Amino acid sequence: MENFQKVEKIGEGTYGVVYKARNKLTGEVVALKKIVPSTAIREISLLKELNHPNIVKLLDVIHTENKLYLVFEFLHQDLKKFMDASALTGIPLPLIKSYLFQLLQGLAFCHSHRVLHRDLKPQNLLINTEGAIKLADFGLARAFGVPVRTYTHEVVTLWYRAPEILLGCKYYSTAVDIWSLGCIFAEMVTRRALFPGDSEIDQLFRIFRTLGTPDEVVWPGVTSMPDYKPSFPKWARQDFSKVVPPLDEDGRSLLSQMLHYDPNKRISAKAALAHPFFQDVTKPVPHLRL
Ligand SMILES: N#CSc1cnn2c(NCc3ccncc3)cc(-c3cccc(Cl)c3Cl)nc12
Repeated sequence: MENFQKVEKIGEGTYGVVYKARNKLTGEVVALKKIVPSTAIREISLLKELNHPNIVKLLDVIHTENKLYLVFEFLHQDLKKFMDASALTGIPLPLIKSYLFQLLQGLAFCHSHRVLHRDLKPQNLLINTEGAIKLADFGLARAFGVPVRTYTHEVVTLWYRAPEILLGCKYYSTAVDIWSLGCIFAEMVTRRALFPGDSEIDQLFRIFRTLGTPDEVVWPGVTSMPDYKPSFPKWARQDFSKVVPPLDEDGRSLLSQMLHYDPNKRISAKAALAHPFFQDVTKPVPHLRL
């Protein structure tokens, strides 16, 4: 750590404080995350090889005095702040489309290597002046797990959690990230969180109220999931036309596939990239005020 000079604290992550820092040597500006079980060391070490333009680069891993520091590429802003800043007029569709496309590219890459994010949310989607967007903290969940509360006791958001996780599925897979990204896509379009649950049951019920209570017809095997209860209220499904107006038919079709209840039926990142919604994708420059 003596090799770095802390510039400023940029936030409190799930596992620890996040700092903007400067390599006292190379002069490189980086993000320093303060987080050891050999299991974690090896898993994190594998992440250093998982490189892609839409994944925040993990530069180095520092284990000292039984402490763990992850050194990452630094990005100036996250999607949460950007969305808050674009609240008045909303993010232009072409930019939404570009961001979704890039994020799907990142997902396609990680998933192809059987690596899941598991905790996608606007806070960990980082952007730059060049119009790029990248997934941050990829793989840390499997490495350190996902706590209910952060090291600061802050509540970990459930808003983007897939239903199979909420229902107690132990071996969920890559489809969980597609669900999360679908929720984020909807949020960018509407300027409001899709399912802002404040408890596991409230999260589940919010999903049910919109997409309908899942049954054996739409999701074979659902009634057998660990946390499924026959006593769940039975709500009818809403038209996406009512959910994400005024997203066009192509966008609504794509969103519907990313939000399929059955994880096996949910669209993959790779297939999503081929959806007609991206026929006219471009790469606009966002207006960032740093
Ligand atoms: N970690 C890492 S690598 C990382 C690299 N940049 N970065 C940013 N940059 C955007 C930024 C935000 C505020 N001030 C300056 C820059 C935020 C977080 C982060 C901070 C808090 C929570 C979460 Cl979820 C994340 Cl992702 N992590 C990172």
